[PDB]
This record gives sequence, C-alpha cells and structure tokens, in this order.
Amino acid sequence: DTVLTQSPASLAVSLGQRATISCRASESVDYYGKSFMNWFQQKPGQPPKLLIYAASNQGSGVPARFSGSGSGTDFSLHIHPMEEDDSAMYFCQQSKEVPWTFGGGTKLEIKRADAAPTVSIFPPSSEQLTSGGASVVCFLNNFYPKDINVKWKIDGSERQNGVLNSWTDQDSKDSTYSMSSTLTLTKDEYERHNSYTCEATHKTSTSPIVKSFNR
Amino acid sequence: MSLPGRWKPK
Amino acid sequence: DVQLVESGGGLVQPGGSRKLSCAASGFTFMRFGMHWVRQAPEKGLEWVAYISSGSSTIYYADTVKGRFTISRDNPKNTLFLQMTSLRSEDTALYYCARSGGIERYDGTYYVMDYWGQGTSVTVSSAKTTPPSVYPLAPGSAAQTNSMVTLGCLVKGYFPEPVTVTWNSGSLSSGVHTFPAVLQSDLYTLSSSVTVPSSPRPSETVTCNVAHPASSTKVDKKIVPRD
Repeated sequence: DTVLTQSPASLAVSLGQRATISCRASESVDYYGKSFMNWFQQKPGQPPKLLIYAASNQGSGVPARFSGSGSGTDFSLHIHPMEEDDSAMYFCQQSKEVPWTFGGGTKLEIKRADAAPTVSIFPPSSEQLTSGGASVVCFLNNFYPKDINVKWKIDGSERQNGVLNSWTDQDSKDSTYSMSSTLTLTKDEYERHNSYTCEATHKTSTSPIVKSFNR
Repeated sequence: MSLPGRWKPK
Repeated sequence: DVQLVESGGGLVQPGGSRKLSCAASGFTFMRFGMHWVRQAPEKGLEWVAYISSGSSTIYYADTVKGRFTISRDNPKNTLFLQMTSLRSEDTALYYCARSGGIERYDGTYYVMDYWGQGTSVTVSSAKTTPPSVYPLAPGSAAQTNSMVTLGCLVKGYFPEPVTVTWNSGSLSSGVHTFPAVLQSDLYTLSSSVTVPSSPRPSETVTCNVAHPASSTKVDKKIVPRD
C-alpha cells in the first residue's frame, strides 16, 4: 500500500499565522495529470470534514484560508491566517490506490499566552467511604501550555500507584487545557494517613502550586 | 482510465 | 440536506458478530458509492470497506476482508456492515462516508465528502457495569474567592460512554468533563463546575449522569461537607 508520512505530529500556531502540515507518500499519487491527495479536518467529538480534494481544490464550505499544494509524493496543507476554530486534528489521504490510506494526523493547536492552572482538591465523599473506597481528586483547570506535572503526597511522601490522570482537549473559547488527577485508596488505607497533597509544576512558575487537606 | 470509487473518465 | 446516521454499535464479546447500519437522506442514495471508515481510540482514520452505487464493486481492508461484509439496500436508503469474528482491535468508532463525484472537464474525481457522526464498537469481554457517582465538595479549609469549584466522580462503569450534565443543562459554562480513563476493565471520569460562591449551597448544584449501556441515570447533589 502507499504509506503516508504526515508531519508534524502536532503543532501550535498563533492566531493570524500560517500553519503548514506536510504529507509524504511512499509512492507517487499522481494519476492522469491529477494528484489523488485529499485533506480532512476533524474537530473533537466530531466527524471528519473534507477540506481539500485533488491536492489543491477546496471542498464545498471551505474558507479561502485553507490551501493545499504539491504533487507526486510531496504534499502540504496550508492554513493562513490561523483562526480560533482552527484547532483540530488534520489528516491527509490518498485516493489513487486501494486501500485508501490516511496520514497519521496532526493535532493543530492555537498557541496562546501562558496561563497558570486553577488547582482545587477534593476529599473522598461520605458515600464512597461507606462503600469502602477513597478517591482524592485534583482539578488543574484552564492552563497553557498543556505540559504540566502533578505529584501526589501522602503525609509528605510521594505516591505512585492508584492514581489516574486525564487531560481535556484545547478549549473552544480560551484555548486552554484542563487536567484531572485522582488517587484511589481503600477506606482503611486512606484512614491510615493525615495529609493528602496535590502539587503541580507548570511552566508558569518554579515553585509548584500546592493544594492539600488534612483528614 | 476508470478507477472504481476514485476516478471516472468523461 | 445530505444526512448520514450510523447505528448498531455497542459492546461485543471477542469472536462475536455485529451488524451496523447507516441511514442516508438528503441525496439520491442509489447514485453514490459508499464507505465505512473506523477510528480507534486515540488513533488515525483507517479505511474499512467500499461499495459502488449498484454494489458491483466492493473493496475491503486486508485486516477485515474475511470477517466483514459490506452491503446496501438502495430502496431503503441504507448501507450495512456485517461484522463477524470480532477482534479487540476492531474496537473503534465506525463512520459511513459518501463517495461524492466532483466534475472536471475530463472526468469525475471521487472523495468522501460527507461523513456520519459514527457508531462505537467495543470488542471486550468485560461486563457492562453502571457508574458509581460521587460528589466532589470543597474541604473544610474551603478558602475561595468569587467562584467555587465543585465536581462529580463517575467511577467504575463499562463500556463507554456516559453523558454528564450539571443542573440538567442549565449550568453549562465553566464545566470540564474529562475523558474517561480505563483501568482494569472499568472506566472512570470526573467533571468540574465553577459557580459563584454566593450560589452554593444557597442554590442547589447537582450532576446528572447517564450510562446508556446500563439504562443508568443518576442525579447527585453536591452538599457542603459538615
């Protein structure tokens, strides 16, 4: 099959700027003077949408900001100027051979100013303790960039086990990220400690933001 | 030439 | 206009069978070739199968060729995907996309111009489990400025998905529902909301959680600790 190498895997471009995504085919996709190269935009939780077909032809309701160039095995999708709702996953695809193949995709995000997270910690609920469980939660909302480390501490000792994390995708209005981290212990082990701490290190500071509560 | 599902000549 | 609605997805045991449908409207269905494309959790798009307008030409992905059968019923405006010998690696959201012809002075170039929202197929033997929903209320040293953050932890459900709303949808701003994480064949997700301090607990805040796969629906009021 003709393999498509799509680069970069992800990128961050400022509003007003150009975002270019490249796609290399293992074999030429040229056929009868045309280039069987297409590009799709996929918004989170949404189906893919055709942007460009035949290498440089814009699809139905596609803004002029979306362009495409290339031939043979060399192709690029250009987005200029970059705007708010452009944050999404993009994929190239060849329609010359069967099977139809797609690039690995690239997550395009809006590069916005650095914003520090809003950290809040939560103790196990009465109802969960009744069940014999104890999940401690830490919300780290609205920060940029996405990179951020959270360490859990129990009586000052770092904990690694029983902790699940998750990040929201870049938000639609502020272009920020949010993260969630939960530490789950049994009611019996939770009741063996006093202090629980959510400590987060993000590019916006040297010292971590710390939230904690005593049992 | 005709490539089923990809190209159909006029 | 052109509308494509897939259906039939769900949890299927490995080695199982499942038929997905794709309802078409807004165009002359019998005139267009159709495709099935799947997208695995945190993965790219992978073409599955193709069928011409009149079913004369059918193409399949190699990894699907023996177990999956694509067909259509033009009079009923429906595309199907029959799946058998389901493998865990078939777990994905399945989309049907239309093969639209674009006219050139020399021919018609085809491309997948319209896609459906898709149906989720989970190939697993883990048991369908309802979510345990817990309120996340501030701790005693509850310091807070003009706003307060609350939340709900929806623990141990299977399979995806679960929909989460706050105050039945009234509270829509400042809400963050994080993607579920699968740990030991059980999903867990949490959701936060920030409401002005004055509104809590004066005004009530509750999360409404529904897990379709289990006919689950739960309302969970966030009451102050103490």
